[PDB]
Amino acid sequence: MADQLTEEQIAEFKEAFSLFDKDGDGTITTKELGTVMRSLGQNPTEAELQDMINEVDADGNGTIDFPEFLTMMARKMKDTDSEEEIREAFRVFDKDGNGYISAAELRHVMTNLGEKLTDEEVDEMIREADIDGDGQVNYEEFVQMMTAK
Amino acid sequence: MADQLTEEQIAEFKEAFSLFDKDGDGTITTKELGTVMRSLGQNPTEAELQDMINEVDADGNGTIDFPEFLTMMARKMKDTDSEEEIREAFRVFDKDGNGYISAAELRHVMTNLGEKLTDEEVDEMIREADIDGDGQVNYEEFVQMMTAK
Amino acid sequence: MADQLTEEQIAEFKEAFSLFDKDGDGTITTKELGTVMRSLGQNPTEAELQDMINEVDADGNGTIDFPEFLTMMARKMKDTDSEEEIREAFRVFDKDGNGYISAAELRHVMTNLGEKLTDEEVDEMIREADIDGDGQVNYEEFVQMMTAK
Amino acid sequence: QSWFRGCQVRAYMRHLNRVVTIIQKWWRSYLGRKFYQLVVEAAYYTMKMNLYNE
Repeated sequence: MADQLTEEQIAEFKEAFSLFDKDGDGTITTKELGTVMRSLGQNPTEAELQDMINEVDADGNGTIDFPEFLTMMARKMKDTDSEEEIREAFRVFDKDGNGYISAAELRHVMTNLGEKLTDEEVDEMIREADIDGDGQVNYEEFVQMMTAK
Repeated sequence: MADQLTEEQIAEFKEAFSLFDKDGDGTITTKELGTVMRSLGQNPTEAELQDMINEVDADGNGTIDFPEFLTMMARKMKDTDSEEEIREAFRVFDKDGNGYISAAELRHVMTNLGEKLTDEEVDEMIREADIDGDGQVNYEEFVQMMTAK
Repeated sequence: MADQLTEEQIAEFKEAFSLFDKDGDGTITTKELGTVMRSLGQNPTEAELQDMINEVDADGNGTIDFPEFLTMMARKMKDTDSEEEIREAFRVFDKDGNGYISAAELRHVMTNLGEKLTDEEVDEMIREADIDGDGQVNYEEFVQMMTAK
Repeated sequence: QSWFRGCQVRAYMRHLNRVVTIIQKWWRSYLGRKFYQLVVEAAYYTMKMNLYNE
């Protein structure tokens, strides 16, 4: 499952694995690498984070090695991270359908539903979602910015 | 009396309750509640669903909290509807009991008897039960599909 | 492997093995050994001195006898000072790589990177890179300046 | 009608439950996208300096 990444990603991940190579033997901690798992073209939940932090840790000494590092980073590229299906997703709570949900309603929508969030991951969300900055989540520009990395 | 539920219940019973439950504080309304109760692996008749709202919502104000919602699925476990039970009932709208209800006898009974439907919901009913076609209500496969919660 | 050098090398590096030998175990200490090196045309690192003492030091105290001095002279032959690669060492400290380095920019390296020189050695290599001796490293001068034997 | 409305709202409400997991997956990435780059600079400089040392 290490082959699903791109070759440029593989080189930058040689770099990145060496970056967290606090062990030196060719293994890097998975929890601190958890932030790496969210950046390069990946969109994981905290549940998906922890699953691929612990499950893909095949060597299992808490610090995952480079082939399994590339294995880790490619598991997320399987999930259906599409752009319009999630605009439909917000319309379940954006009964207006204009592309706007209130900040309290959004904190509602994710501290409670599906993969329930942590509040430290919700304040950042209201901030990065209310790009307009009016106490009101603009989930459309929110789409445009999460589709970016 | 939020104690008659089991933990297997309580977990998903919040999770679906949380689909409409504001900011994780534990509160929704009552029609909202009726929408929640039908998708908790359960099958509420509106009469029982309202008898509880009588005894949980002591004044019937319409605002229901998470301990109150567990209080509700507590009796929902008592009056839970099984598989064969709905299997024999479709044999009743079939006045002659030939095995399947006729075309619009189904329209006529569900729209004026019991917890009445509407003609559009009766057409949805045909889509779900009348798997035979337009006017032969197959309740065996209907019970098969509903029991697949 | 105390039989590496040839007769010319043995004679040339034996009477220089001498000029700084003061401990006198038939051996020489570490820094006296580096001085023996550096007066013999070749210019070893502080790290090469130890890497090539320890490998051949049958004693482990950092003193090397003349038979092992043969091995370490021959390895320093193999480590013959590559002229262009120090010049290359200068184009990446001076990230532009134009040919000229200020004393401060290169001293920022000789105090944070590699075998951090003492400020006396740094000042004297300023005077030796900048033949005028004012604080402007001309390493296209420094290199062939050090090539002089 | 209890069972029928049960299943009929079950479809919609499972749809909603998948909705919000859909939202959460593609949100929770952006928060670590910055802390990753911080370490990227902090340790790519470490390797630049390792080359600087060698």
